[PDB]
Amino acid sequence: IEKERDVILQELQENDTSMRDVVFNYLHATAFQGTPLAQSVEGPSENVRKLSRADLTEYLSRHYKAPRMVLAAAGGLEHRQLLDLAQKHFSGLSGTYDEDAVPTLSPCRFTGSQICHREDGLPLAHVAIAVEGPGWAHPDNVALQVANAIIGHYDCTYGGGAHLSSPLASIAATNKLCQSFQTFNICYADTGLLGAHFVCDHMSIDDMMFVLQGQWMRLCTSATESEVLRGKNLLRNALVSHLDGTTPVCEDIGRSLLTYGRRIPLAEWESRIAEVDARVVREVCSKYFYDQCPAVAGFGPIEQLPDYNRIRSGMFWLR
Amino acid sequence: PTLTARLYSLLFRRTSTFALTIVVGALFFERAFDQGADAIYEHINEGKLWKHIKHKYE
Amino acid sequence: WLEGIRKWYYNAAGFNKLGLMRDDTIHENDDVKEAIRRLPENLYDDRVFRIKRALDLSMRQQILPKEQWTKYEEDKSYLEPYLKEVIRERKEREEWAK
Amino acid sequence: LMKIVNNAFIDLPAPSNISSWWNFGSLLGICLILQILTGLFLAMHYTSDTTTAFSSVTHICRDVNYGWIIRYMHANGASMFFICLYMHVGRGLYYGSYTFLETWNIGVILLLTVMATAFMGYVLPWGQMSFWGATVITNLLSAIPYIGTNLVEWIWGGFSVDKATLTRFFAFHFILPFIIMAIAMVHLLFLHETGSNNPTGISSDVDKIPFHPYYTIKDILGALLLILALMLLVLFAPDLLGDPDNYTPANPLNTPPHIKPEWYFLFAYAILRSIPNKLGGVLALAFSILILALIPLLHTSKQRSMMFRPLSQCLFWALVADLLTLTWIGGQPVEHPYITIGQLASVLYFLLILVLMPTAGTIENKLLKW
Amino acid sequence: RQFGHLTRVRHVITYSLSPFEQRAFPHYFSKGIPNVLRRTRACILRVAPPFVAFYLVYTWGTQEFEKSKRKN
Ligand code: HEM
Ligand code: HEM
Ligand SMILES: COc1ccc2c(O)c(C)c(-c3cncc(-c4ccc(OC(F)(F)F)cc4)c3)nc2c1
Repeated sequence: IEKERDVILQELQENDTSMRDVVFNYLHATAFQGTPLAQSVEGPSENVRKLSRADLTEYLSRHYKAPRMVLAAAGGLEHRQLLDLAQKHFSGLSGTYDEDAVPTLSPCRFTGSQICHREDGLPLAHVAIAVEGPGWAHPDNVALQVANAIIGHYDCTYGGGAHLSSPLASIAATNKLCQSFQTFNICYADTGLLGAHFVCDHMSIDDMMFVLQGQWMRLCTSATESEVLRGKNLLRNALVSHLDGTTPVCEDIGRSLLTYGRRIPLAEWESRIAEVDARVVREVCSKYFYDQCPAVAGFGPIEQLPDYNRIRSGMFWLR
Repeated sequence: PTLTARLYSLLFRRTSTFALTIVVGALFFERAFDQGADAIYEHINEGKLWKHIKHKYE
Repeated sequence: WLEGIRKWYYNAAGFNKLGLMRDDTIHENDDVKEAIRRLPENLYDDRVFRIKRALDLSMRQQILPKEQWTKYEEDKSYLEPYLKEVIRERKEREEWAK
Repeated sequence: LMKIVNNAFIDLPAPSNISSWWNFGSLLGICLILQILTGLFLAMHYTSDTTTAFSSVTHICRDVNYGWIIRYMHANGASMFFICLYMHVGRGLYYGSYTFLETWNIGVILLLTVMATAFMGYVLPWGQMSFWGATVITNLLSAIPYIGTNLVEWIWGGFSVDKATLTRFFAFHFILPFIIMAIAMVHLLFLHETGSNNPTGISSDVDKIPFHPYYTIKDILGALLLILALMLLVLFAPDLLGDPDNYTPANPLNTPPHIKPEWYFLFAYAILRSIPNKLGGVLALAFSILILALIPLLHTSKQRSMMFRPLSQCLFWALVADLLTLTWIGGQPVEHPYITIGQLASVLYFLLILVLMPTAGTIENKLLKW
Repeated sequence: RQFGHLTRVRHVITYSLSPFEQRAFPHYFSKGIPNVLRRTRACILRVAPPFVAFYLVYTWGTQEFEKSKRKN
């Protein structure tokens, strides 16, 4: 307990350099203020120093209960083989608990805010903007994964350059507005984050947040079936390609049984994809992008970063 | 929900719809304000204006 | 006594009420920027915060509690050692021309 | 690709703390543009001849559809246009913005360019105080040796104020504002190389902010309040700052009792009436204005603002009282109590600026061990 | 000039909210008022006295001006 205490304090010093992880941790701090979700997985260095064996036995004796847990597998085995071992071993778990031992999760308060950690010494500028998400089980998650996929993602190593389809990626490779960006949709129990991450030189931020927000508002107002169809075909391949190997499959089993309660087969995902068209995307993005109060984060020479009222000003059009 | 939220969902969301409210508001505002304003002025200056006495000289 | 008078004037000015030191206030000038450029990062990065905090106060037209105000005896002259050096260099450049 | 120039109105770096005192720079941009539109619509019905000018104002104020409001949005649109300056200047002196020499020396050149334009503009209605105002005030140049008898007759286009004196003012008047508009864009140009000052006098590169949502709406507010105090006078006290003798047409053979310019010159006039020697009075008059160009050469404190200069604060607000005095003395007649006061105040104006206020910052440096 | 390279800043953090998520008039009377009086007393003794002095010379000069015009 005391050895790993020293190790984890050494890890935080390393994660102080992983600028990417910092931003999301700053991001959740601001979107989800005053709630647990603002916390990090690792927590502050103080609690790492001020911890006890007793604190853990409390944590383990409380949360690790069979009903909240899942065993799952994949590969060259059989279901029936798994049961004979579960009863052999996992029959001994505490399948019960006191009248109010297991907590429940209430919704968490999203809020619109900004955090701007200025550090000019560092050569590049990580940025992350997002909004409130639906949650896991909400069905419009499907449509959004398309919408992000229309925007796609980019690094300076992709050889397509200007000829890419995502007009954001096309512009970025042309004018060298950035080195990298992407599109994420983190899904929590009844909410989530939806937005994007990007890296760029300190003299190039204002150009990105003017094109990025343009594409969002472009979709909220007018998107074509061709590019939606382009996005759909990406979402198909990602699910298929993500499910290649016994490891990511049983991941998909495990969390889906915790998030959704069941697993969804790719046939049903495709069925949900099939109900998408341009009309769906315009509406859903208009619910969750158009004229909302986002969360913003910055780390590095973010001097050029538009102030939140300009960010918020660009979350709508006069059209 | 409240009225303010209903107003936003229908009117202040689309900037096209938004603007038409403002013109529509101006018309009924232009009418309502002028009537109310004149009534106060006349009520203060009752019996001093031309029309208040004009009836005597027709 | 003059020391007591210097002290009263300091509190009368009020840049202690915004947590600033003396040298934070000096007129931006060629001889000064040279001196600022020569500051170390620790002392410099402190100067920037003492300023940016103060501006955030005057925007709100507020001040800090008495516990955080700058004390007269604690008024550090962190910039004069470097500034008096620069002005000496300037007079040599002038004297050398003459 | 004009609108890279609109970055001076949208994406411009500006500090965060600046209070209302800086709005008065923008408001001139409103008064000026406001005043040009009004005075233009007065040109449509004005006549520059002496037999027709005074009536021409009546044509406006009587027969025209809402001609009358325009006269008073425009006359008093000059009065408010000088409340804005004198506070726009006092900022520049109290908060120490005069270190932007290139702007300040142009700030002077805007002031003179204006404060002669109102003089010309006050003639055009062609009443007593209009005429007699111009009769007295042009003769002061006659005090100069070897020139004045020639220059004054030249400006008059004759040997006394008459037709051709009027008609040329109307042309010197209805042009310079278009020259003033140029110098403003110039005046800003040297400001947008340096960025504005703050109450502290400290470099604000760290806590800058954009200009589009923040000061814009602040200027919309400050502009709105300006339109109040203008229209109140137009709609509740239009003859207030005026002078009723103006509403008698010009009679060069009947001198009014009280000759004086309008309120916004009077502190200058009191300085003149103070000195008995005529020519020596003049060089004091012009120097009461041009002294602004001597301020930066009399800067002594190693600080800039006066929020952090107690003694200069007390002297500054004393200067304001000396001005307000001179505004009052000039409006009042010349007798033994007011003569004595007008002398003392005028001496304070030059003394306080040249001697005490520099002397203060020297002392203030000494207390700070400088 | 423009944003981006105006100066150099390091290890400084800013937090801010969305205006749609906070009141525009928080403690407007509750806290704002004593700040004014605090903002007032901090400066008033430096603004008042010359204008206080003005009001006196205004009246005294006015009365003495009147008395001069009356008679022996
Ligand atoms: C820019 C600085 C200006 C100043 C300080 C100024 C000041 C004045 C003042 C005080 C008057 C007296 C009006 C009265 O007593 O009724 C006047 C008259 C006049 N002004 Fe302005 N003015 C300015 C610009 C303009 C402009 C831009 C125009 C036209 C575009 C204009 C047109 C006139 C006219 C035609 C008159 C004579 C008509 C009348 O007074 O009824 N002036 N000016
Ligand atoms: C037509 C007349 C004028 C126009 C259109 C004008 C316009 C402006 C504007 C819009 C600003 C920016 C706002 C501000 O900094 O307050 C400004 C700044 C300034 N003005 Fe003028 N102004 C005029 C008259 C004057 C005069 C008469 C003076 C001095 C006698 C003056 C001195 C200054 C200075 C020093 C600044 C910059 C001060 C600072 O940024 O800290 N201005 N002017
Ligand atoms: C931070 O301080 C500054 C710094 C620089 C400035 C600058 O370069 C300019 C050009 C101006 C300005 C000059 N004239 C007019 C306006 C104006 C503003 C609102 C209006 O809108 C309406 F509401 F109608 F008045 C109409 C006109 C602004 N103000 C500056 C203020």
